Amino acid sequence: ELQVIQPDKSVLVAAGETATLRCTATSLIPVGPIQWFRGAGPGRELIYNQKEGHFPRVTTVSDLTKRNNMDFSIRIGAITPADAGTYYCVKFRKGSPDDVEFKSGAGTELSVR
Amino acid sequence: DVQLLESGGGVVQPGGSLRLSCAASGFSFSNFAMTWVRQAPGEGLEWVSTIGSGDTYYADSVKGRFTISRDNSKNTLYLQMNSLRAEDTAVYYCAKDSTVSWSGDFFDYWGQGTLVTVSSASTKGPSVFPLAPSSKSGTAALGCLVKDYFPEPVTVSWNSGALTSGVHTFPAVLQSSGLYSLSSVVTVPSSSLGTQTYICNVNHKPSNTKVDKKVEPK
Amino acid sequence: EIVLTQSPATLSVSPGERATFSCRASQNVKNDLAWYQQRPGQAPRLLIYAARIRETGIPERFSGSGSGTEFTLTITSLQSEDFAVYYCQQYYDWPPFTFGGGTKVEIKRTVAAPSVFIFPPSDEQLKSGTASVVCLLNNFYPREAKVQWKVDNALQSGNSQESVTEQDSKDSTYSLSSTLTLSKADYEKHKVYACEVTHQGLSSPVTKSFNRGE
Repeated sequence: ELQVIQPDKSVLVAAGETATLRCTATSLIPVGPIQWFRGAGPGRELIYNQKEGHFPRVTTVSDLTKRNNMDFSIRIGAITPADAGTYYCVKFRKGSPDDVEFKSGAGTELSVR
Repeated sequence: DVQLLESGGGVVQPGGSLRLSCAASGFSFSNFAMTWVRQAPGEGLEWVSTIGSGDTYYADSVKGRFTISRDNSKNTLYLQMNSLRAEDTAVYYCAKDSTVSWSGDFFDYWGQGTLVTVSSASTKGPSVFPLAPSSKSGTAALGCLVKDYFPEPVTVSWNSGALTSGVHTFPAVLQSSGLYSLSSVVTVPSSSLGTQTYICNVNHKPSNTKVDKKVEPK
Repeated sequence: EIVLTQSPATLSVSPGERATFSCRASQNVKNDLAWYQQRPGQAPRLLIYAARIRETGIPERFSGSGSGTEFTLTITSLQSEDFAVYYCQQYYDWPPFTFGGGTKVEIKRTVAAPSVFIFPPSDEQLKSGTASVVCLLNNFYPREAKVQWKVDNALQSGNSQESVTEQDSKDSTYSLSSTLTLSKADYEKHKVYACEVTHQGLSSPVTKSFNRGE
């Protein structure tokens, strides 16, 4: 079946540098988008979404024309002390009444020092 | 290389059932979503259903009637169709899904397709009627009228395959009776009417019918 | 739910020139667009995905461009193989996948006036109890033509079907057949059966008539 894996538990980065938060899924099926969030609670912040919204400081590590891509690592540019926290890589299942959450990675601690 | 081979398509009544199978080869069938897309005669492509790994999706016109199933032990994709409607007549293609970056699921490899015919019509051999020639403008046009046959695969040849030039075999048209009609014509020099004899060879495999009509003026 | 509209539905281009057609979508802002090529007796094959990415093994002539709602597929030098129907497919928003109406790339040639022929129903078909009147349009370009059946100067509506030949590979012309079906009693009550044909290659419409006396 499929698992969403975040290998790095902690990572950090000086101000103005690029932090890499890596994520890899085992399989593409069930079909669904991969989203990155900061925090686990109800008021969590969407960090990256491929289809909609603009996330300027986020770049996809797997890069374009990566066919059948299963590497869902992200890169957050120009890091500030404000962007410190725990980031979760979550897999979603395609669903109407709005999509549904399926599996979430352990999480990667980001700091700033 | 990737190969998709369909099977299980034929002619059945409205409301009957039929099961399609698409055996995948040349790629890891277990790690990809598979799709069915149908194409009615003389019209464009229409998506039917999509399966991933227990997650299934269906078109609006199809939601309650069809169920997609896959077996990774056989590397086969199935689509069992129940309560078949007459409009569901189309060429059914099995296809493999592929994703770019983080956006997902276009169709890279398509199967050759299996033909399904939903009709109340009876299996019947065609009646072949001649179209007597008459010149218009030193060239004459002759032909054979193939009328009331089912299913749709009909073969026409002239002089047992000897004649090729000026031959026009039109696509089959479905009539109000539920049967197909077709005409095949040949343009020939007017002086060639007395010199040659013209025979049209109609073959209908489902009815096991072979007839040769000679076309000559009265 | 996202419907795709393709304009130049039919596109007539000369061999060796350039052909460009567009696909338009509603409610998709991104690049989740795919282009496909389908030949008459063959399954579709993917040319371009994600708007501008050309599939491996596809010639450099095929190129896709555009984002948001407007997209375009371009072929630098039209070849014999390229003449087929082309579909656009979006995968941006799908519980339901959606396809474009399709654009058929067609060979352009000089105008050719149709040759009209008249065929009365055969004697044996009359014995069967049905009368078929067939009128033939052969070797004409372009495809657009107007066929009108008149029986004793009375136009027939709803009792005729028409079939058209795919473009001939040798002369790039079309051929059309319109079959008029009447009952034997209906055929015998009337005298003259006419096939009126209107085409741009003709100065005025050509009428092919026969009297039921032979």
